[PDB]
Amino acid sequence: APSRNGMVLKPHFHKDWQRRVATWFNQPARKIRRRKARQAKARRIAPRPASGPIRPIVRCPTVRYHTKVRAGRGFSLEELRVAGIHKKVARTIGISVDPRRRNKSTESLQANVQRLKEYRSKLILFPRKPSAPKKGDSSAEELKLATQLTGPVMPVRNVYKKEKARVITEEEKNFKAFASLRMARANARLFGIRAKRAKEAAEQDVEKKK
Amino acid sequence: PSRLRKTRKLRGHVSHGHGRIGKHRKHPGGRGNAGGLHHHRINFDKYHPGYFGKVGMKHYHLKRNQSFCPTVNLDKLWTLVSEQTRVNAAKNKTGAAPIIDVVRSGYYKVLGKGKLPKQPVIVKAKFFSRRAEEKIKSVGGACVLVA
RNA sequence: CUAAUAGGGAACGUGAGCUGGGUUUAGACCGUCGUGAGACAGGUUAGUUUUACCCUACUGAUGAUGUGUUGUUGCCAUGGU
RNA sequence: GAGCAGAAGGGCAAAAGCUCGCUUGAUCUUGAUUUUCAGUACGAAUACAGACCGUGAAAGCGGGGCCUCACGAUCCUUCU
RNA sequence: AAUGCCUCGUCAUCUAAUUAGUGACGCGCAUGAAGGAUGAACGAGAUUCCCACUGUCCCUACCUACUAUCCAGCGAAACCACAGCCAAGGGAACGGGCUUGGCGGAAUCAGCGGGGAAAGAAGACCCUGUUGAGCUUGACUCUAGUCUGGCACGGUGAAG
RNA sequence: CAGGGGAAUCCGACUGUUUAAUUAAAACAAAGCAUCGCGAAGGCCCGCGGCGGGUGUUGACGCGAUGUGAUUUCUGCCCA
RNA sequence: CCCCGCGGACGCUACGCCGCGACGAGUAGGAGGGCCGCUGCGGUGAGCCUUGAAGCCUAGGGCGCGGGCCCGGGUGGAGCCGCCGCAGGUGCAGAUCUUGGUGGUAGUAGCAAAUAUUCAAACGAGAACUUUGAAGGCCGAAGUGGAGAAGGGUUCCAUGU
RNA sequence: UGGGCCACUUUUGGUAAGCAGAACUGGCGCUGCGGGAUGAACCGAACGCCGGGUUAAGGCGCCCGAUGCCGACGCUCAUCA
RNA sequence: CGACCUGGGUAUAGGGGCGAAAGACUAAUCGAACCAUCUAGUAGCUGGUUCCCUCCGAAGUUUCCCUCAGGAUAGCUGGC
RNA sequence: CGGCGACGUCGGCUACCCACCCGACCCGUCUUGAAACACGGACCAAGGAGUCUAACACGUGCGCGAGUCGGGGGCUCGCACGAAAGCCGCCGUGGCGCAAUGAAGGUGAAGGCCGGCGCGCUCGCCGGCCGAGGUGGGAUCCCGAGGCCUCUCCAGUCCGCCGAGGGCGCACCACCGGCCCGUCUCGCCCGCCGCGCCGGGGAGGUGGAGCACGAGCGCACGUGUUAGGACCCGAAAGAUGG
RNA sequence: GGGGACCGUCCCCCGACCGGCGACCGGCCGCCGCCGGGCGCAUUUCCACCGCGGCGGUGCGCCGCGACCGGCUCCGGGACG
RNA sequence: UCAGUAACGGCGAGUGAACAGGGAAGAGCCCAGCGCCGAAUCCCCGCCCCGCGGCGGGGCGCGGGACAUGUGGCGUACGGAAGACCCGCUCCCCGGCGCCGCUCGUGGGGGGCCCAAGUCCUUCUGAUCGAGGCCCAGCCCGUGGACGGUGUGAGGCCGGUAGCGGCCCCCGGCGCGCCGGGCCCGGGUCUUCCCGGAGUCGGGUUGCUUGGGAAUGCAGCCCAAAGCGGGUGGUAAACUCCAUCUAAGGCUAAAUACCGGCACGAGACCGAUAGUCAACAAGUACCGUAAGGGAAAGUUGAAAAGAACUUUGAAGAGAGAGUUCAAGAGGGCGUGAAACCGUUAAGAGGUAAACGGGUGGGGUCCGCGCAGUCCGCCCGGAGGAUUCAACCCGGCGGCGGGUCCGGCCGUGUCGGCGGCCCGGCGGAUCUUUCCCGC
Ligand SMILES: [Mg+2]
Ligand SMILES: [Mg+2]
Ligand SMILES: [Mg+2]
Ligand SMILES: [Mg+2]
Ligand SMILES: [Mg+2]
Ligand SMILES: [Mg+2]
Ligand SMILES: [Mg+2]
Ligand SMILES: [Mg+2]
Ligand SMILES: [Mg+2]
Ligand SMILES: [Mg+2]
Ligand SMILES: [Mg+2]
Ligand SMILES: [Mg+2]
Ligand SMILES: [Mg+2]
Ligand SMILES: [Mg+2]
Ligand SMILES: [Mg+2]
Ligand SMILES: [Mg+2]
Ligand SMILES: [Mg+2]
Ligand SMILES: [Mg+2]
Ligand SMILES: [Mg+2]
Ligand SMILES: [Mg+2]
Ligand SMILES: [Mg+2]
Ligand SMILES: [Mg+2]
Ligand SMILES: [Mg+2]
Ligand SMILES: [Mg+2]
Ligand SMILES: [Mg+2]
Ligand SMILES: [Mg+2]
Ligand SMILES: [Mg+2]
Ligand SMILES: [Mg+2]
Ligand SMILES: [Mg+2]
Ligand SMILES: [Mg+2]
Ligand SMILES: [Mg+2]
Ligand SMILES: [Mg+2]
Ligand SMILES: [Mg+2]
Ligand SMILES: [Mg+2]
Ligand SMILES: [Mg+2]
Ligand SMILES: [Mg+2]
Ligand SMILES: [Mg+2]
Ligand SMILES: [Mg+2]
Ligand SMILES: [Mg+2]
Ligand SMILES: [Mg+2]
Ligand SMILES: [Mg+2]
Ligand SMILES: [Mg+2]
Ligand SMILES: [Mg+2]
Ligand SMILES: [Mg+2]
Ligand SMILES: [Mg+2]
Ligand SMILES: [Mg+2]
Ligand SMILES: [Mg+2]
Ligand SMILES: [Mg+2]
Ligand SMILES: [Mg+2]
Ligand SMILES: [Mg+2]
Ligand SMILES: [Mg+2]
Ligand SMILES: [Mg+2]
Ligand SMILES: [Mg+2]
Ligand SMILES: [Mg+2]
Ligand SMILES: [Mg+2]
Ligand SMILES: [Mg+2]
Ligand SMILES: [Mg+2]
Ligand SMILES: [Mg+2]
Ligand SMILES: [Mg+2]
Ligand SMILES: [Mg+2]
Ligand SMILES: [Mg+2]
Ligand SMILES: [Mg+2]
Ligand SMILES: [Mg+2]
Ligand SMILES: [Mg+2]
Ligand SMILES: [Mg+2]
Ligand SMILES: [Mg+2]
Ligand SMILES: [Mg+2]
Ligand SMILES: [Mg+2]
Ligand SMILES: [Mg+2]
Ligand SMILES: [Mg+2]
Ligand SMILES: [Mg+2]
Ligand SMILES: [Mg+2]
Ligand SMILES: [Mg+2]
Ligand SMILES: [Mg+2]
Ligand SMILES: [Mg+2]
Ligand SMILES: [Mg+2]
Ligand SMILES: [Mg+2]
Ligand SMILES: [Mg+2]
Ligand SMILES: [Mg+2]
Ligand SMILES: [Mg+2]
Ligand SMILES: [Mg+2]
Ligand SMILES: [Mg+2]
Ligand SMILES: [Mg+2]
Repeated sequence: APSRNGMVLKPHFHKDWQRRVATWFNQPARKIRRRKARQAKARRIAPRPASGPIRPIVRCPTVRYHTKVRAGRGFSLEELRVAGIHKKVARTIGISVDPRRRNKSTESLQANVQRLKEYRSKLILFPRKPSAPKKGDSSAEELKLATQLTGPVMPVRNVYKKEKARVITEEEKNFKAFASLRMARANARLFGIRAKRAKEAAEQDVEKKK
Repeated sequence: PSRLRKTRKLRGHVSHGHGRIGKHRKHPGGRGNAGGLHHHRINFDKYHPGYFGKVGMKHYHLKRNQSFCPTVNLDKLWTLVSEQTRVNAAKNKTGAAPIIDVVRSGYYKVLGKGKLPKQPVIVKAKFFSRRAEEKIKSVGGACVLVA
């Protein structure tokens, strides 16, 4: 029964919840287990980067996050094509590739091919047979400079262009931001009905002259 | 700590604080929000007006990201940039005004609560309010729009 | 018939006192009522009546306190009548 | 001592009754208040304010019936 | 009348006396025809009377067997706030306790059925519960099965 | 060892059966009477399901469903 | 300008100490305090203890309004407590409460369905009851007789206790 | 907590009721204590543990504290006071 | 001497069976067996509800409710 | 000031038994009312009932504070304790708060004083300032005439206390204005790479869980309500499978 | 993208002046106190005992008595207006 | 996390996701079809060799069969194929021979055996592991002071514990030279070609289901496709543009779950009516025809040293004796409460007991009770002894000192001599007008 002022509460405990309760007493054990597995995997892929393949630069989808950039699933086929890496060879040198991602603009495409080129310059390719190097790399640099990179490969950072203070021009001072927004909203709202009324006026004009 | 509770003090008192006449029974009055229109009507009308009935249009598949638009007021506008920016702008001999991009700081709309200091400033935002734009222009600033 | 066949109370005295004819379970019949299941301070028939060895009360039966022990013969307070 | 639709009570005389004439204030609106009351709702009612009107020479009076009763949430439907 | 309220109907008969019985009457509260009315035989069925018989009774007595009783051995249970003499008072309006009075003498045995509103069972009567269940029905809402139409399996020829 | 008898009234015809553990009855059954359905691609019924199954190794003098309750005697009127 | 005396009680865990005035009923219920009590953990007591822990008993000595506590004596034989915090499966007279034990009843009800026993002897610590003998009875062949089915499962048979 | 009940007075129904229902204040419930022999409510008075004093209501033959006053004035005889 | 009594073997299983019908019988259980589980079913109803002291201290009334043995609400209470 | 004091006496109101006077009905419980002829209770021992989770609300304590919070993940020989603790900061994603209002499209919280201009037309283009208005209360604080002093007076040296009045006014309260969103009524203007069935503005009422120089966030504790077996024990029943 | 410049905080120093030596410490002085060792060996100092010694505090092992003072209270005499 | 939200709901009670974002993990692919390639393909049976450790490789068969009603190679929506032209030779996966780095947080795993230091002195006790001590800065070891056993309570008595400690045996995947076999061309440009899953989608209706609301998903029945087509685009429909994917075939590790099992470790849990029903010959005894129901029940002592022997009795049972520290531990034996019972002792008793208040009597104990306290100063008497004060030396403290001298501390204060090479970290502050990508 309600008692004086309060909040109308709707607890979701009508459904035998006590049989399905997930305790978390194995959480520290799970953290230990995952950490040990990570260490073992890093040991297994001895000079290769621990975190894994290099991921592309990707812009977050919706209107809430599209000002932000994160790591994607893999480099697109167009990116690999214009960077000059075979799509079946990239996955062996540690480049992730997403065959289902397209590129809608050229700026993201160019940023990701610059990323691929920089990674390709940073790569140290060991020869397949250590005694005989065919086209991999120089032993002088691969003997010393080869170490296991920790963390993501070239981690994706959000870059902000610095805006230097400038003198405000009279055009900027005369621009009406609120009126521009209101008129833009009205124009987008009434674009279709205006076109229909213009078509009907064309029909009226021809029937009046005829 | 169970040693700090009324149950420790209620040992020896037969009814445990629930009365001898009305007792402590299972569910007198119903379970949950039972009878909110019948025998708890006074409570519901008194403390939760508007509880019963429908109002407005329903909208399936609401995506809150579409309507995401955080706002910042003009009185907090100058806190989005460093102290050095404002000080240098104040002591600048030229007409160079700093740019505050509120989208970079994480806001889309600039609202016009509060007053601004008397310094020209270029504000970049997705949306403006009429009074925010008026107050920005009154200090000699400008409002530019971004998408 | 008799002198007279007065009226009453005691958990409408009295069921571990009895009896069980009546009412008041379950079976059944009739009449009335109800569409029906069923109902009827309507009629009719058949239908398990358990325990006292405790306390008291009462009835009888031993005894007990006191006169040193014990016995015989007695008195009558009280109660009944 | 009649009448005012009705129960009763109150009220009422160049009235509030009777007969005429013109009408649609029985309309469109926002709030406040009273009554029951928890000072919640409904119903009913009072005083205003803004429109548009009626009547009267006008002052005014009128947003139903002289006053006290004559009535109805959520959800759904229907109309404007 | 196993069916009649009024009703112990009225008349006759049975008895000293009959709310009983039988016969009869019948505007029959509310008899009655697949059930009405009869009719032998039958019945651990209900009822009335007569003969005979008797302890059913007047009106109780005596006898027998087994108990009870006493003893040796053996040995429970129910029940139990504390307990256990009354009268009146007042009191949850019927006290073992309280008040006022009557009074009160160890430990016991055989009986007894007045009390302990004795024991047995969380009253089955009665009411309440937004507690049921068995059953019924044009209660509300359904449902198996059935009747019917349509589509499919589903084809070949003719006439109308 | 081994029937008391007689005159009647009510009910059920009889014999039979019945509520193991309160009712042995007038209750149920019964033969008799009457009605109803059905000719098998059927009647009545079972089955979650199969052209499954019982009556049925049956066929109207038979199955199935009802009422009343031997014999005798009657069984009236009403289809709103 | 203290000085023949060189001196002068206690106090003030300030969450402490002191003073003054008024007041004190209480079911249901609320609150505070608990140096009341139980069990376990972190600290601490250079804690206690086989020269005797816990527990239990006690006409022993006391303290507190009380919840309770301390100490003596006995028994016991291996562990236990104080303080500061922490944490509860933390306090019982009741629930026709649960389990266990024990009373009165009470040496009581009772060991009363189917006729019935008696004498002598033996064995034996011991005989109403066992065994033998004698007598008197019963079942009375639809048996208290002789054999089976089902069911039981070694009860069958000796010897011993 | 949302069963109330009682008393003075007012008061409705009822023949009345230790009945049913209202108003006002107090009380009992929740409350012990002195008195009414006894008693939820009446009268006095409300309560921490004590000593002294004094009262209330009520009493002062004996139970049983206190008239064991040379108390005052009358009335009254009851074979149900 | 019969619709007779009876052994064993078989068949029918729970909203089912079987019933010469009593709601009878269906393993001392029948107006719906027994066993386990859902299940610690729900209960406005009955019973119980465990240490001490100190301080404060009620209500049986209003309004609404398929409300009348219950709630919400206001009142009365305590604490801060 | 007196008496008495070791094998007999002295003190010990507690504690054991007994006696007497007064008082005293059996507890629990429901109840207007229990000693009840109302129910449970023969006795003793041990067990035995408001708990935990989640969610709210308010109060209190702590830290930080327009912010706050790592709780999920990751890094530190992987591990007696340690499943702890520590750290991350381009792990703060995110939550809650910092903005409301409307069904929605959407919109979205600064005014006051002093001047010259239109007509200072109930007012539009500016300037200068200040930076959330005012009224009545308002703890505290500030000023303060006049007094309170010594062995005494004519005359100033430095401050202490009382002080009528006066001032600035915290929080909070009442009231009046103002602003934001919705919605009515009235009305005249302005804007333009879209001259529009376009966009903006004003005044006066009114609806809002609003603004008007933030108070929140996290943690702990208490209380209350609620969903859960839900303080403990208790149905008649219903369902599934045997 | 680097590398610079600037700004803001910092970390050490070179230094002059300012408040103080502080609850951050040493050295010197001055005063004071204590301890150890000398000297001081007696009208000083200290130790233990005795007196039924005096003055102070607490208090008598037990049982008791008295006195005056003060607080409260109940009474009784005497006298004045 | 979104989110108790959008939504569903007698819009009542109640129910209720997803996307984006941050993380754990991360991995991709294969057919059918269309095509080309003399079926290139596969299974089985024989015989020979290498082998065995799960039965494979190689070779032969005028040896069978499967299969054109389609096996294999290329190839699969990310396009693919074939021809040209150009460029790049770049190097695959199996099973062993000997040996490493000895595999890995310092053995990879399994198993076996081992590795420090008091039983020192004196004592307590029934026994001790107790108590005191152990000169050299302290008994000895300690990378070991976890735990358990042992007659007590033990780092050093024993097992163990610590250790990138030791020894032995066995097992498994990691590189090199070789061995035996397979092992066959990749990319870029152009040209010419080739491109897809049907009683399926979709529609109607019915029933269930979902937050899915003019129908989210699933299924039944009926209708039943297309190929610039089809599906989706959270309000039914028509037109139109756009976006996005490519259904009706298939495989796939990791992160995730785990009240059964095998083997471990731990705990602010329970401590024999508790904790599992079960600490024990427990799913046992027992109950029911069956399904099923289902207990109670731990403890002598350090060691059995478990009472020899005598004596009464027929024996149970006793009295002596004996063991033990203890039988006042005697085989359901640690301790041994209460209720209840027996006996002994004291007291009492006709108003059932019991209780509150107040006394009294008796009794049991307590009081080191029994000539009753101490101690400060002073007076007197009788005695001792260093030494009392004051001075000298030394040490140590307290206080004060213009800082007398330092060392300083807070606060300013200039040159920054001093820090982006000769000090750091930040900044939403400006730049090559020296330097690495248009
Ligand atoms: Mg990862
Ligand atoms: Mg209380
Ligand atoms: Mg009530
Ligand atoms: Mg008489
Ligand atoms: Mg009677
Ligand atoms: Mg009787
Ligand atoms: Mg009887
Ligand atoms: Mg009878
Ligand atoms: Mg009957
Ligand atoms: Mg009979
Ligand atoms: Mg006499
Ligand atoms: Mg008007
Ligand atoms: Mg009759
Ligand atoms: Mg007769
Ligand atoms: Mg007759
Ligand atoms: Mg007929
Ligand atoms: Mg009496
Ligand atoms: Mg009852
Ligand atoms: Mg009952
Ligand atoms: Mg009700
Ligand atoms: Mg029902
Ligand atoms: Mg119907
Ligand atoms: Mg018959
Ligand atoms: Mg007949
Ligand atoms: Mg029979
Ligand atoms: Mg019977
Ligand atoms: Mg019978
Ligand atoms: Mg016939
Ligand atoms: Mg027939
Ligand atoms: Mg006819
Ligand atoms: Mg008082
Ligand atoms: Mg009190
Ligand atoms: Mg408990
Ligand atoms: Mg108990
Ligand atoms: Mg109790
Ligand atoms: Mg006997
Ligand atoms: Mg007998
Ligand atoms: Mg014979
Ligand atoms: Mg035989
Ligand atoms: Mg009354
Ligand atoms: Mg009450
Ligand atoms: Mg009161
Ligand atoms: Mg009172
Ligand atoms: Mg009294
Ligand atoms: Mg009286
Ligand atoms: Mg007094
Ligand atoms: Mg008297
Ligand atoms: Mg007297
Ligand atoms: Mg009289
Ligand atoms: Mg019946
Ligand atoms: Mg239950
Ligand atoms: Mg209603
Ligand atoms: Mg009740
Ligand atoms: Mg009760
Ligand atoms: Mg009553
Ligand atoms: Mg009582
Ligand atoms: Mg009574
Ligand atoms: Mg009774
Ligand atoms: Mg009761
Ligand atoms: Mg009991
Ligand atoms: Mg009882
Ligand atoms: Mg207990
Ligand atoms: Mg951590
Ligand atoms: Mg964010
Ligand atoms: Mg003000
Ligand atoms: Mg205002
Ligand atoms: Mg609340
Ligand atoms: Mg429960
Ligand atoms: Mg149901
Ligand atoms: Mg939220
Ligand atoms: Mg659901
Ligand atoms: Mg092929
Ligand atoms: Mg060793
Ligand atoms: Mg040990
Ligand atoms: Mg050890
Ligand atoms: Mg080791
Ligand atoms: Mg749409
Ligand atoms: Mg157990
Ligand atoms: Mg035990
Ligand atoms: Mg024996
Ligand atoms: Mg011993
Ligand atoms: Mg023992
Ligand atoms: Mg004794």
